[PDB]
Amino acid sequence: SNFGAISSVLNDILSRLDPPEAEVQIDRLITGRLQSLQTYVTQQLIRA
Amino acid sequence: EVFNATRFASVYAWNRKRISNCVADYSVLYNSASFSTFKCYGVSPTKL
Amino acid sequence: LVKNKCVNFNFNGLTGTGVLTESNKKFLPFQQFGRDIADTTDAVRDPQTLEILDITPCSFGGVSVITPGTNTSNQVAVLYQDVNC
Ligand SMILES: *[C@@H]1O[C@H](CO)[C@@H](O)[C@H](O)[C@H]1NC(C)=O
Ligand SMILES: *[C@@H]1O[C@H](CO)[C@@H](O)[C@H](O)[C@H]1NC(C)=O
Ligand SMILES: *[C@@H]1O[C@H](CO)[C@@H](O)[C@H](O)[C@H]1NC(C)=O
Ligand SMILES: *[C@@H]1O[C@H](CO)[C@@H](O)[C@H](O)[C@H]1NC(C)=O
Repeated sequence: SNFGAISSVLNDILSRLDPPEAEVQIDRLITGRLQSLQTYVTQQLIRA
Repeated sequence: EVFNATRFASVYAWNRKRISNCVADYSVLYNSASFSTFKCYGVSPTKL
Repeated sequence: LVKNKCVNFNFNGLTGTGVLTESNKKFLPFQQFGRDIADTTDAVRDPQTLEILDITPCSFGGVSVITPGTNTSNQVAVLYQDVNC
């Protein structure tokens, strides 16, 4: 998924932007992936 | 041959030029202070 | 070129790391990229000698500690999860 960033690959975006400018885009990916992981953890907790 | 042209066409008859199959040194573009406005959209200047 | 070792590399502007090996699958004379389900590049066409190479990440590993309790004796044992000794 893209989650609203310019690219979905961390290395590609990290290799094409100034780090002060890049710090505003990694946060979206981090938030999206964390929110994705939490749901799976909760579902496994219920199934057990 | 683009930045040193003698005469520039009108804004309603702008001309486009194609660049391919060569090597580029963009340093001279961002090293000289002659330019007044120099903006990069989507990429960093140095990383070019 | 150098193979058979986990190395850092970049191809035509794309960066990456891992071990690169020769490929057996047949690549079309115009394609350049090989992608998996997770959208990660794994097949690269060399732009100088025109060969196909496959990238694989090197060993992950996993470390666990078996202990009988420091209250009795200060000794431990180590367990590697997937390392093939
Ligand atoms: C035109 O070319 C000369 C040398 O080729 C260079 O010194 C000058 O900066 C160029 N003009 C520009 C980039 O506007
Ligand atoms: C260098 O260019 C020549 C083409 O004349 C060819 O050998 C190859 O495409 C390139 N690389 C090497 C290692 O020679
Ligand atoms: C430590 O081990 C000894 C030996 O069994 C035991 O008597 C003791 O309760 C343990 N804990 C402490 C705090 O000494
Ligand atoms: C583990 O290592 C042994 C000894 O080299 C080898 O025979 C065996 O095939 C290996 N197994 C795996 C799963 O790598």
